Amino acid sequence: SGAITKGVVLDSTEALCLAISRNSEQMASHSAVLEAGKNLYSFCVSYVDSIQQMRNKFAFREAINKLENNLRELQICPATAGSGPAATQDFSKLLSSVKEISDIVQRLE
Repeated sequence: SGAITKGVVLDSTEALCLAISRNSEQMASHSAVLEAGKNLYSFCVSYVDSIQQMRNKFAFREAINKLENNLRELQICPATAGSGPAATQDFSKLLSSVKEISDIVQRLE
């Protein structure tokens, strides 16, 4: 994927975003946005090591962290989320998290 940059990172944030958009086209799979989710957090995390900004790296980086704990709750969990009957499929949070990260890098580098 090159050397892992914001450009590559974006493609990863979008690709997964579509995976979430796929959970409506035909159910798809929660492990799609999740699997792609981890890969993205991975590129970003290894990409922040190039942030020259410094006191601004925290901004973008922390956003990445959000995706970290975002996928975490997105995994499966004991039963807090869905004990069975209640499913609720609105991953708009993953949406706010992604947009945020990008929103920072562009106004950062």
